[PDB]
Amino acid sequence: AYARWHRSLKNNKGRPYITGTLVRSAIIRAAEELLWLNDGNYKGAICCP
RNA sequence: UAUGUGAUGGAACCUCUCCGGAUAAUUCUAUCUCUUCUG
Repeated sequence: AYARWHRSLKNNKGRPYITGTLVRSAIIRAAEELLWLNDGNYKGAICCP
């Protein structure tokens, strides 16, 4: 659940980054909580579980 | 630099144990210095 470290061949150096899966999971969790608290209707955005 | 119908990692105290201690009167007398030229 943390950021990874890059390592290229040319210099054996890199920079940290965040994969999209972490953001996807966080958005899924937040949307689930929002839909639960809105009883499946948040400003006209009706949804199924 | 992921690959997608599924990530409680905020899901974990560098914590625990150990006398900066021990010994000492702010006291007091013998020289110092080497080359002199027949004596």
